[PDB]
Amino acid sequence: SQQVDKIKASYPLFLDQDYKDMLAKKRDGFEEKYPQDKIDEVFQWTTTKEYQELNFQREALTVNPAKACQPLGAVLCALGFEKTMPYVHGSQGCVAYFRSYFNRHFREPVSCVSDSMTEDAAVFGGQQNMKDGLQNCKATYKPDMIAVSTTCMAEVIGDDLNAFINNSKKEGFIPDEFPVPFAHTPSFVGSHVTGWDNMFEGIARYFTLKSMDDKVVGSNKKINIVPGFETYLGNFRVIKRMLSEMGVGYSLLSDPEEVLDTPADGQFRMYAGGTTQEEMKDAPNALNTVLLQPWHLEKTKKFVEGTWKHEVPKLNIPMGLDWTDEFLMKVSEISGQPIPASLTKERGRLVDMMTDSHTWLHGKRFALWGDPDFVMGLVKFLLELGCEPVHILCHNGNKRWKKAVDAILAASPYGKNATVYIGKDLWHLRSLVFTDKPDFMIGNSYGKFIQRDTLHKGKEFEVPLIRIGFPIFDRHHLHRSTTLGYEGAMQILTTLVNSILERLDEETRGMQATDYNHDLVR
Amino acid sequence: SQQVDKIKASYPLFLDQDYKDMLAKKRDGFEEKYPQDKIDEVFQWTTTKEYQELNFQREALTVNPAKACQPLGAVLCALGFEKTMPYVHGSQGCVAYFRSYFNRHFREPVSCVSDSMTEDAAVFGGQQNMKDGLQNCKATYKPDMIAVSTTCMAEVIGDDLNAFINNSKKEGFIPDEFPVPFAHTPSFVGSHVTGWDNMFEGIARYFTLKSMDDKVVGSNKKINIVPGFETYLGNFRVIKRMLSEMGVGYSLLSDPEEVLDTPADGQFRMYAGGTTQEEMKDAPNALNTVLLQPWHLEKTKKFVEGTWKHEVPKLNIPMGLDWTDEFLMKVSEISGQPIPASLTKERGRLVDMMTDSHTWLHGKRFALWGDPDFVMGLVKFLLELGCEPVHILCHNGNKRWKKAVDAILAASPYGKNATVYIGKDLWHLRSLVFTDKPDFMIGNSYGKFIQRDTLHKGKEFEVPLIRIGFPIFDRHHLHRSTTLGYEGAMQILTTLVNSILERLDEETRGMQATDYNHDLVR
Amino acid sequence: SREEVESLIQEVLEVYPEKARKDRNKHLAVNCIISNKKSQPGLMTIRGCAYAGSKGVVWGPIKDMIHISHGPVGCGQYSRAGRRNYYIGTTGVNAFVTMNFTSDFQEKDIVFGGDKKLAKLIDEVETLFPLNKGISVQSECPIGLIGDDIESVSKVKGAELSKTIVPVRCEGFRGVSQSLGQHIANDAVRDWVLGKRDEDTTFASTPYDVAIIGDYNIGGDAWSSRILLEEMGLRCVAQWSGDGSISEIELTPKVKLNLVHCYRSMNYISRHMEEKYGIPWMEYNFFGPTKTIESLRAIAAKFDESIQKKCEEVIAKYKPEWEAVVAKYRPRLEGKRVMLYIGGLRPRHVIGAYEDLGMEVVGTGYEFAHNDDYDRTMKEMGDSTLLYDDVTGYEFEEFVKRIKPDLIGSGIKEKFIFQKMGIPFREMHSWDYSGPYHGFDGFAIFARDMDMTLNNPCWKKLQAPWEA
Amino acid sequence: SREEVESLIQEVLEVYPEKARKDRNKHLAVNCIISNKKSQPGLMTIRGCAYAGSKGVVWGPIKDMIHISHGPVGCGQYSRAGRRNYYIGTTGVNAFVTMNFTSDFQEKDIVFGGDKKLAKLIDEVETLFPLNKGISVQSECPIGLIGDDIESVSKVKGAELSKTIVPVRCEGFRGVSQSLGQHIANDAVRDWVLGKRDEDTTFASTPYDVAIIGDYNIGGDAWSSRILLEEMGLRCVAQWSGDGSISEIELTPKVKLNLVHCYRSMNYISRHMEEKYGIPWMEYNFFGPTKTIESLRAIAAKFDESIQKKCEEVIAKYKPEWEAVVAKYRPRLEGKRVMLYIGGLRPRHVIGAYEDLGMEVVGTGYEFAHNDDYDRTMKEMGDSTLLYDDVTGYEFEEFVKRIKPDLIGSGIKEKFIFQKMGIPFREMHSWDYSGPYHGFDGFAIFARDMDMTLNNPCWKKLQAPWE
Ligand code: CFM
Ligand code: CFM
Ligand SMILES: [Ca+2]
Ligand SMILES: [Ca+2]
Repeated sequence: SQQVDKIKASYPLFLDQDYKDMLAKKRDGFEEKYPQDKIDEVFQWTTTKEYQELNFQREALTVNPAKACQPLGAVLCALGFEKTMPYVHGSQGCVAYFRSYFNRHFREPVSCVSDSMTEDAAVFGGQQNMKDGLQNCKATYKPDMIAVSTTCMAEVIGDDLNAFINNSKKEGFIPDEFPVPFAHTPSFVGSHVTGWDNMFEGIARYFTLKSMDDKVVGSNKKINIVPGFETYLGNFRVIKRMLSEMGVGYSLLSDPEEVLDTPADGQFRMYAGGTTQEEMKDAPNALNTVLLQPWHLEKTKKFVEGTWKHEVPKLNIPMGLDWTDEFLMKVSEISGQPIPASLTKERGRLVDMMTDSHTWLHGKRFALWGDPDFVMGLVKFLLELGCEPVHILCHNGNKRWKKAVDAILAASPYGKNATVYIGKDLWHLRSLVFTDKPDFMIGNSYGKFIQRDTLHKGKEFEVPLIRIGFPIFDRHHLHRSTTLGYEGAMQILTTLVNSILERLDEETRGMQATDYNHDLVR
Repeated sequence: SQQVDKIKASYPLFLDQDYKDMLAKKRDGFEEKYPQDKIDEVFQWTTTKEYQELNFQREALTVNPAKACQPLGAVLCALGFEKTMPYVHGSQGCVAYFRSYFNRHFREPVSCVSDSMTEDAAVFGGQQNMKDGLQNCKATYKPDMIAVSTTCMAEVIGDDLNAFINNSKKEGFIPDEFPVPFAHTPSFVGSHVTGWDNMFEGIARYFTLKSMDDKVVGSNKKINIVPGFETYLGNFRVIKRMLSEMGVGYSLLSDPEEVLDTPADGQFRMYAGGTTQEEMKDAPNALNTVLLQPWHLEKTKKFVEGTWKHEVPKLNIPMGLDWTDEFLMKVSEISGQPIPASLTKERGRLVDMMTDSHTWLHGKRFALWGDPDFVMGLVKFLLELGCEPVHILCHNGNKRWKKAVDAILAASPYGKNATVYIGKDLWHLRSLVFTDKPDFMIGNSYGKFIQRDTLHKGKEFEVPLIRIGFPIFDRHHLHRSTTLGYEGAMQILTTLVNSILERLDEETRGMQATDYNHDLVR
Repeated sequence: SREEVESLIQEVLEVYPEKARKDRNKHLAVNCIISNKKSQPGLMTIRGCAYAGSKGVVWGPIKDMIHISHGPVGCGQYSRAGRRNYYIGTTGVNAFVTMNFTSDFQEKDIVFGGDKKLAKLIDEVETLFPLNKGISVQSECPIGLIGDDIESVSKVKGAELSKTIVPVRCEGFRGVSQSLGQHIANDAVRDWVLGKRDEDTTFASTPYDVAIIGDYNIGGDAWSSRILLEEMGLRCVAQWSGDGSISEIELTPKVKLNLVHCYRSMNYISRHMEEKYGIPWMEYNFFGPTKTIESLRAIAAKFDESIQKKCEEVIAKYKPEWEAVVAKYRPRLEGKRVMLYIGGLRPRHVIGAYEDLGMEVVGTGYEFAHNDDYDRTMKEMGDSTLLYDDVTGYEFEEFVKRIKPDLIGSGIKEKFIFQKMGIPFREMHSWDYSGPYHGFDGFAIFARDMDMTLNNPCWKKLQAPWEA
Repeated sequence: SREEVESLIQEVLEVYPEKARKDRNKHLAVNCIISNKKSQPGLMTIRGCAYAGSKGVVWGPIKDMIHISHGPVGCGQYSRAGRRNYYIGTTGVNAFVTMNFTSDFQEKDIVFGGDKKLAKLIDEVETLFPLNKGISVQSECPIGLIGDDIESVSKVKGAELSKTIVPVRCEGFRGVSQSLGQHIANDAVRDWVLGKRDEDTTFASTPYDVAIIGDYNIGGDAWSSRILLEEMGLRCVAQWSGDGSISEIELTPKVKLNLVHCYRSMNYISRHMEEKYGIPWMEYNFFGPTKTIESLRAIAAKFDESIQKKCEEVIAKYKPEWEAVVAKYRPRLEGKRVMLYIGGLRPRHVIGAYEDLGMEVVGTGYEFAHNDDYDRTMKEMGDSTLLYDDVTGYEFEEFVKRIKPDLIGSGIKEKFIFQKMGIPFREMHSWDYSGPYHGFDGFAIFARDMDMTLNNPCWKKLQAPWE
């Protein structure tokens, strides 16, 4: 049943008695469900220290990964360029998944094509798919550039992307100097961040490699900024803002902030903004290149240092107070531009916010996960706030990264109870938040299932999620926010302190039980 | 007891058994407490429709007011001017309260003085307090201006501010053309918004009234913007930003955004920024004056139209889509400046956000309170989102305001279940959210006590608070946000949709009970 | 106008190269068309792969089994909890639908083969999730290409542990769409699960045993179907895939009738259970009053008079309820034109429900459907309305531009495109996180959802007042 | 350093006019001083009014009574839930501390008088909040100036309804600080509440009855005191104001001893209960181990050997616990210099606790305290340390600038000033939303809190690496 003035969606409709009895009849008659007392027993075993030991002995089974595959990254890299079609040579199912994955995070159109390699291509190569694929794409969607990457199918059968693209230009399927940069992006090597790096390095080689003798380092007086896999509109926007505040000439290489936020005004814009091909060709003339997320931009670093002959600064991700300072100061001495009063003030307002909030932040324990640079910048900023980053998880982290983060933990008294875990996943982390319960978790939406697992043990054991990362699918418009700079540090500080105060109000909202501490002023 | 590695503050320390028994012994031995069963009975009566009828028959008793007194406003008005000491002639207890009240909202220094009128002044006037008060203040705190208002004590015994200030100039306590604008701000007439208006009108008269024959309307080619009682840093900042985006010459008259947000850099800055005296003297030369919050700026409107001869546009508060449009278009035709592509885009991104979020917002029921212009702009924007503003409370609203809001409710299908309540307070509203339960409340921190009252009845009856307003004392740094413009509409839309989705996750976080709707993607 | 439509198709197709133009002309019709082959390269097909058809729709929803996306990390991630195939359970203990179990292939596994890694993965699954009642291993592309034999691993390990381990060779390169993956998944149930209780005679059947076949309980869809069928006196032994257990699948050979909702994904096994076990099967439609009523009457006609009486009693109970829904919402939606695009059942099936709210469906089309689906569509759609098979991104944008519909009902990769164009949009896959849309009190939810989006305030606001 | 301090005072005072200079010189001393008179006009005094002293500190905390801020809307708002005087109850039903009941004066009430409006307000209070056990009517400035007689209204209405209605003439113009309001509030309890059970002999007393007088349970402060006194065998009949009920106040004439924590706010009624009822009273200090221990020993010495034994057992139980606190935090805070400024007890009382963490209090001062508080302070403070009575905003800023302390402990109107100067700050009023700070469990929180703020990472980053 249904009352037409108060219509019930799935929740709370299946809580009505005739539904509740119906599901009870289904379970009992046909499911051969385990006894509830046994389900409880096994649940309580999943929370133990004994289970956690067996959980970290896993060698073959990954459960609830906190990473994606290489071509996802290559698409986001590609969307950052002017009137560019991301194109992933291989299987079409992949492209439907990368588009959906990003559609749900940004709540926007994500344009990307496939050349639809079937079984026939497996035995005879995807060569004709590259030829037809690029021709149809060029004509149907009118792109000034097409950036090709690959899915596992195309990688396992070893399609030479380079040859396939050169033969489609020769046979006249696409114009001979129609831009088709490529990258082999195998899903089984690394992760999505590796695919962003590979794609960028491929586009940089396409506009640069065969034209270097013409280039002089520093002649355009600009600094190139390579963003990395970035899924916050506010991070692209804040880097630009601050550089413009300083009056620093820059070139953001791969900039998707316009395509990923077009206006609803009666028309769909497949393409919008992005880094021009002219900025990519003139990029060797920059004074230098800054890598905003260096731990997943290693291939790019070797190409900009090796072919462009730039002396890439040893800068961490500009997250938190110290690393945003270090960033602005490097930018100040490369460009010779002084840091304006506005950024010196914004730094001071951030430090003011830190001093106003430290009593609630101090000693707070966090479990957190994400991509390598995001995780170390979040760890640094938590140490600056006087918080303890107890469980640091980075599934796609490497050994050198782990050593760089254990080193920054070692230098702080707030990193004494902290451990960095690389190659481990969210089922691993589900155990660490049970056996060494933190106060909160900072992570993506996949963390909501860890939070309901901790509430099932009980309220005292519940560890709330604070959504900062990728993907955030269960909340609206948080892709618009900022995690970098002073701006970004102000937003994270306000989220961390207010999540804490929210949980205190929740724990003290009980009449004559706990509300003696339900303070008006905090 | 106490474990030194895990120290417990009031919560959860008094939940320990020896404390719990101790309090039980106190209650039973000496409190002569009502039987718990009787407390429950009376609580359930406070939630009924019968109680609500008796609650609205109140003529003499105000419980939990949603307004403050006139001089509070006058201080915030005054802080907006360059190197100005707010000074409140009368009692000193007042000034300790206005300073504290604002200190806790902004988490900043709030500088303001009193001339400490005692009982002696009651029988012989506060004349000497004005003389000494202004002299000491001028010399100790070095202000370029002192803006005098009054507390009830000084109003009831009828101290002539004007005479008292003229006699202190004559006797040589302060220089003869040291700026001392004044306003009689009686706590028993109107509210804090009335005191902002009175103060502004007094400062405008001080720099203008005796020098009008020199002034030509439109000669400086600027538009004056009077903000009103404004306690969000982002509202001052967004008005300025948009006007500068348009390349519109403006003069924000009363601008406290710098004093209320100075940097923590090793020094305290008593004064910072603000509207110069030169902008106030040259203000009649503006093309016009826009009143951002017109329903509490009536005295000011009469002075700018009557003495400055400006034709003040009939503009509502620029909140929501329609009224920010109407604002920019008036500014476009007064200044003759076109609306730039950047604001047309920002409008489109806001409409895009509206279309992405409407499924969660539609039909959502709200109880809300606040100052008159804030409430009608929030009501308009909720109607634009497809939400129902069911209980509209404005304690300091007047009859004409109520008719203007019933008129905007009448024009929408989402205002059919809505009622506007003026002169009523938060104990009145506590009943309306019990008997005609909304989904959420949008209001200040005093609303947290309504939320714990609704949870006491039960979880099904709980109405969550969404903190938008003044004062917000139990959360950190929300005074930095924005409620005006497209920016402001984007922030409210994101808070409203995410509060809704948070509550859905909370209601569906129960294992094998309600988690069948604990969706990853929403 | 049939010539406006005829001329439209032709115009859109001129932007193509030649073999694209010829092939797409065959896949666009005014209501005669060819269907289910390949997608044309570089044209932004909305279609998924055979893996999505197997793991995403048939296997994934089976509650008390652990499904292993065998391959790299991508597929398992993107498909983790993307489809709302609802279930009752304790996830991670006895139920596992929203978790991602993967073999996470690295280069050593590609080079050497992933079968020893799979064998150890199965043991790990058994020590950490003891209460699973079975395991599937869903092959992603690499598995078939590198020549792994997951069948060997499944038999040796399945015997060793006395557990059902189903190998599914649903590699995304296989087939042309999600469709083949559905087929591969049906045959995987036939060969490794359905026949398990052919010896067992201890299930106490009744004359009224039935099974819901091909309802994946999107937003509770199957629960809203089942309640109605059981109020009518019938007993639902099984629910296929949506909130389904392995023992219900194993028990489905004991029913008297199989009720096929989704024909494209479940016709294969329905034909097999009628061959091997003699169980008759029928297609029904639980979208909107009209269709739920004719379906309830037709299912009841297969039994005796006591089920036909209970049928008419059930129709009588819900008749005040759906009549209030049309009384409220049909005035609000009358004459509004809907353009649709989903996968293999819904393009045809929801039309009834739109018509019960006085809406006209002016265009519909399938991603991965066959010709027997397009023969079923013909009858449901009106004259001169547009049909489109495996529509390209370009094409759907160009058809909407011209046709100017009041509502578009498609997937997530289409949603934000049309909202930017000012066209109201409802997802007809995930139901836009709403639903159930099946039965009578899913019609209530359907109807208010089309109304809230079509007559929403935001649509009148897409142009700035200074642009006019 | 006594001449540096002597010279400091003189330098700060040169920015003043003449009668300000003369008056403020009298209110600044190197450890005699004059105290408790008026504030000088226009000098940004930190002091509140007599209303704050009555409604805010004495009356407001009384749990099962409704307190009416009689006047305009301001006072009741600014003081609504500003002080954390903790209680157990069901607010709006039987308990009311965090609610704002006000008569909200409009111009008709100023012109005609607010006594008929008060009479109807009392009836409304009775129909809507039936379970209140009494009503106070806290006068704001206008009430006394317009010549209202709230006493008449209280007697006629109190008789009519057989309910205790206390009129308190605590108008903010009255007195020079919050101090007079405390006095007015003590006399208001004396005249309208305390004597109610003088006839009643049915309370079964014991030789160990005591009352906590002047602990306002800031953050649970009184609860942390009470537990210790009751573990020592004593029975706490009353808690004055903090989590206090009206019947506990009415029962306080039945105790054997009154334990005065806050002397400045409760000495008045303590002297009266010793005159009228013969109940002896004593001052104690429950800030830090040293002081809680000497206090527990001194209170126990007023009774027999079984309370002195229980005293030593209680000292023994908590001794491992506070020794772990000093072992953890005293290494972290040793030799750090603290400058203080609160109102009328805490400037003197918390010194002990700071010294137990090896901290030196180099400056302290009171807002509204009298000379008998400054005679008590002398002994606690060291040589050549700075004393300041009713310090001006200018003065406190200038003293800190020079003296350069490691920690400042003051109120909310001071907090954000010093944090901008790079000086660590702890509120010594609201405890910065932490507490309890009384007793042994309170020492652990106090010590945790001075540490978290003085050695916070943020203080090393007040300056930009480029300037
Ligand atoms: S697109 Fe159904 S044949 Fe299959 S996920 Fe949707 S129109 Fe599928 S009805 Fe079903 S629950 Fe589906 S909505 Fe057949 S199961 S491969 Mo995308
Ligand atoms: S400023 Fe206490 S004499 Fe009074 S509110 Fe604080 S130093 Fe008061 S100890 Fe007390 S709980 Fe106080 S902290 Fe006497 S009650 S008028 Mo502001
Ligand atoms: Ca969007
Ligand atoms: Ca601050």
